[PDB]
Amino acid sequence: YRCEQTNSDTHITYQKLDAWAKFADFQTRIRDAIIKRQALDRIMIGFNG
Amino acid sequence: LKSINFYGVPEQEGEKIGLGVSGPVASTTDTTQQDRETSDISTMDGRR
Amino acid sequence: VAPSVQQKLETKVQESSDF
Amino acid sequence: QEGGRRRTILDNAKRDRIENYESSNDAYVIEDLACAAMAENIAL
Amino acid sequence: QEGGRRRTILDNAKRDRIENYESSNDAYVIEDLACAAMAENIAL
Repeated sequence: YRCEQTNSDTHITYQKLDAWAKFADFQTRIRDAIIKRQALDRIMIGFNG
Repeated sequence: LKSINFYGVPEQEGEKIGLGVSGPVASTTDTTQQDRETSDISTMDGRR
Repeated sequence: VAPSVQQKLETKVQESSDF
Repeated sequence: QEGGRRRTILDNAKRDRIENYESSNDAYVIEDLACAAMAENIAL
Repeated sequence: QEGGRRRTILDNAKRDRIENYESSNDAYVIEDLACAAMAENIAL
């Protein structure tokens, strides 16, 4: 079982990051969403891969 | 640039709302035989 | 002019990964 | 691969994009194929 | 946009270089248009 490297990469442009500055936790909220979406990626790669 | 104002608005885009009025206000009315007619005066103009 | 909206942030829940 | 949980917060100002490289080594295994059956191409 | 001002110092060793990326969000505005009048293209 080659523990191959899966490349997960996410970026948040400065325009979209300063456009939505009205929220005090925008980075935090998108971080949690990405964490959970990576869990779903683990499931979905395990089956659909 | 020292005279120019600076402000730390924490929003990328906004508007500036000024109230103003719609014109003359004071006007006597014949309250004995006429109602006191009331008219709104707030011309909220919005910049960007 | 605009009554321009007030916006609150809420996360649309992704599928639960309890599996 | 424990230790391959590689998190890098590359605040790539050069492209005005804060980034996150969540590299992860993984391997999907079935411990025993005795108790692993499958059906594929189920019409309905 | 204070708090939207980015002053990242990327020490780009790849080019033997120090990079200072200072982004700033600005909005040039006139507080009162009544007290603001110009003249463009003054042929002297």
